[PDB]
Amino acid sequence: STGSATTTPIDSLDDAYITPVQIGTPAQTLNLDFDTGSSDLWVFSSETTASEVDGQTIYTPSKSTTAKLLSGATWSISYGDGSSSSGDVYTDTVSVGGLTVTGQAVESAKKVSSSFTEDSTIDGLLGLAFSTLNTVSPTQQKTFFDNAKASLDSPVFTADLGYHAPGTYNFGFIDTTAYTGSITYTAVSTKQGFWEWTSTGYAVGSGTFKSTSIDGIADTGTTLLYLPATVVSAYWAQVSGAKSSSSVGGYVFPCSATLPSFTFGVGSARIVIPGDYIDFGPISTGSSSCFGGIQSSAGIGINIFGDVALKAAFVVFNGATTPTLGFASK
Repeated sequence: STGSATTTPIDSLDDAYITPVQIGTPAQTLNLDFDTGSSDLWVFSSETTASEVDGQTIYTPSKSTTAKLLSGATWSISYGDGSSSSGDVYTDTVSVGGLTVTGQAVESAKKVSSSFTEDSTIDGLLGLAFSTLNTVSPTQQKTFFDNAKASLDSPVFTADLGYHAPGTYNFGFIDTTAYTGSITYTAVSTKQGFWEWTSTGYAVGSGTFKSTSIDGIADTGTTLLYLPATVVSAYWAQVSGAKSSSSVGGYVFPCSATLPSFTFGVGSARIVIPGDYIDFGPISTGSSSCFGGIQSSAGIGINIFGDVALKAAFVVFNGATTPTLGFASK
């Protein structure tokens, strides 16, 4: 089997991408944030505290003839941005782009943190990291991809995120028309539950490539590119007037600037992020100070190849017995 679904930016900055997901019988379609940095499929629901729902579409398990409460199971998650959610668990039929999993754990939120409430466009998350990170207790549950894997034509999914435009998540096949050149595959460590890999270096604009190992995670659920402070300083030094602002929380730059590209290495291959992809717009409405899309990871503990990086590539998440990642230009 295969599946293919379009993923759409939630706003004009590509702050996140939403993909329609069918849950239950009859289907209830929710727009979920596919997140290769986490491993829970959780949704706003008829059980979510009413004051914490503000425009999201909810899953109502009592209206699904295939929903079954997973007795005694609860979940609770906290994400790298400080947001969190928790609740109980159903199993139900879940379909993405024509690919159906029966008995998928659907984590129904009873509580969500304010950042979720305040974002009416995201109805929940669909985790695509390794199932070892799933938070369901006392019996950990499998991700959608883990449940589908054995049925897929090939045990892979691909992320093809658009810049200011829709893109595609495919399951079970490589669309060889969706990229240029070849796909360069690189080793993955699953020891932390992530799609963790090592970039071979970087360049700023037309500058010389610096060969240096940068360990990080491929994370579709993170907006920006978080890299070591040395790398980030080298990038922003090429933008007149750019500076790190402690009050804003990162590098800012004059909105009048033209940003240079940023290249990252995948083995001997190179992925070029155009400068425009690094512009996240005014820090507050009407400001002439703009927020940068490349930020320091120094306070995170891990480097994160988020959407800024991934949307410059066609990315293969190869879930074979020994997982690997593939990157192609497009």
